[PDB]
Parts: sequence; C-alpha cells; structure tokens
Amino acid sequence: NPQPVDTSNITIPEKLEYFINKYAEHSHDKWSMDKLANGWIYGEIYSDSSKVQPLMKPYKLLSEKEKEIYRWPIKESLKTMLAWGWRIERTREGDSMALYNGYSPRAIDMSNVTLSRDLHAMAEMMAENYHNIWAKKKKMELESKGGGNHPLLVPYDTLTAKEKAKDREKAQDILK
Amino acid sequence: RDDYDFLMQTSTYYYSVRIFPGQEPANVWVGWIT
Amino acid sequence: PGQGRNNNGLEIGCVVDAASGLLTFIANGKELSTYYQVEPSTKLFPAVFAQATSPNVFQFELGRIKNVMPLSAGLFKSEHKNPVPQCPPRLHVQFLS
Repeated sequence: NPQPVDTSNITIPEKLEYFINKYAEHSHDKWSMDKLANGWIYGEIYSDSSKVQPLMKPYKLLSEKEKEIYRWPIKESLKTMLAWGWRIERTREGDSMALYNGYSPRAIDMSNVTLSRDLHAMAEMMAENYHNIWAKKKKMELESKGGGNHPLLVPYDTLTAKEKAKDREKAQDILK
Repeated sequence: RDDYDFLMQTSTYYYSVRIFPGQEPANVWVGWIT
Repeated sequence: PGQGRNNNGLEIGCVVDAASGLLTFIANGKELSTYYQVEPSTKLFPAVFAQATSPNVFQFELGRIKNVMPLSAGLFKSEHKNPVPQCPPRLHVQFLS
C-alpha cells in the first residue's frame, strides 16, 4: 500500500531558491543535450515532428511557465527530503560559489563525482519513497481502469535492479 | 608559430596534466620531485 | 573561477627553465604566483600526487606551449634538438609503494 511521505504541510525555504534555480538550469541543459543527441535544432516555432524546439534557448529566456515545468518536481523532491528533516546546510564553499556567481550544451558530467556510503543509504531510501510516489499515481490510474496488478506494482524491495536504476539515478543526480 | 631559433636555443621544458572532470582539484597536486 | 573545471580542461602546466633553474606553473593560460628556484645540477622528476575521487584521475600530457621545448627533448639526449613531442617506451609512470 504505497505511503508517500506527505510534505504539503511543510513550506519551502528561501535558502533553497538559488539551488532550485540552478538545478532547473542543469535539468534544462540536460534536456538540451538530450534533444541535440536526438538531433533537435532550435527554432522560433515549436514542431515536434520537425525536430525543432525554441527551448534550447537558455532556461532564463524560457518563460516562467515553461520554467515551472522543471521547477515543480525539484521543489516537490526537495520538500520530500526536507520532511524527514535532513539538515541541508550551505557550507563556506557553497556560499563561496554563490558569490563566485541553441547555446553550446554545457553541463557537468555527473557520473564522475561519487556520493558516499551514507549518502548512498540516503539515495536508496529516497528511491524507495520515490518509487512510492510513482506507485501511488500508478494505483490511482489503476482504479481508473478498474483492476489488475501492474507488473512493476510490486514493492521497491521486490523490484529488481533495472527498474530501480531510474530511481537511483534520479536520486544520485540530485544528491550530486 | 614558434620561432625556430629561440625554440632551438632555449633550455625550457614543459609538460601539462589534465585533471579529468569529477576529480577534486584540491585532492591533486602537480609539480616536480627529486 | 571555481567549480567549473569539469566543463573542460583544468590543464595545469609545469614550466622548467634548465638554464636558469626557475620553475613556473601556468593554469588555463595564466602564470600562477607560485615559483621555485632550484640549485644547479638538480634532477627533477615530473610528479603528480592525487587522491582519486573519480574512475578517471589526471592525465600526463607531453605537449609543448609556444616557445618551449617539449619534455622529450630534455629527457632524451638523442632528441635534444627534436621539437616534436615524443613518448618513447622508456618513459613510464611510476608510483610509490
């Protein structure tokens, strides 16, 4: 019985606004690389068939509604993390990089940097709760069709490596 | 274009190291040892 | 500049002047403040010390910058006047153990 950690009562802080902006930027760059790898090209008018998209212009030039598309999952994920209360502190080098602060696709190659032992426990239990949210929506739309066990509806532990890889990589990307 | 005469007469030597993405630069030291 | 070395490069250049004994370091095209003056007849080994946080950690490059003899010319007596960079089989990476 999927039981996502409810975070609507919790409120998003000011301190994470820059992080939300920069992670939305990174997601926008990763989307740009994905589309350029598919072969997409920038254009003033959007046409999915003709491989054309204005949104390879920078995330800042993206309109706020298109920005919120990336923002809302990031805000929800970070709120869900913050419900457990994980003390996420900006260190001296964090506020240091702060004061330090189609285009050529430039985003950090995230496979190279590695989370720790304890951060991997962090990310695995994220992916548990996180698949839990996915299974909640899957079960709701399941009652919509009226019944039948979904092949991946089994719990997170019952899931094997391949279907859990998507959730691991989302969690480890966000932690990295 | 490097000047051939100065390049020939000079005794200055060079090597470079490329710190790959994802490796912490603070963890890497570059130089010479005896 | 900061975090943005994983974009590309982070090439740290080591420049040695055998005639003068002056050791200078360049980083992304700028001369670093650090400089060392060594005694005459000092034998200096190219060395990089790194604590690895990635599967791919650092890469020796034997290239030559403007107006500077590459490393192979200084290392090998036969190639003392050869401007082309070289990595003969004798040269190899050694690690402390």
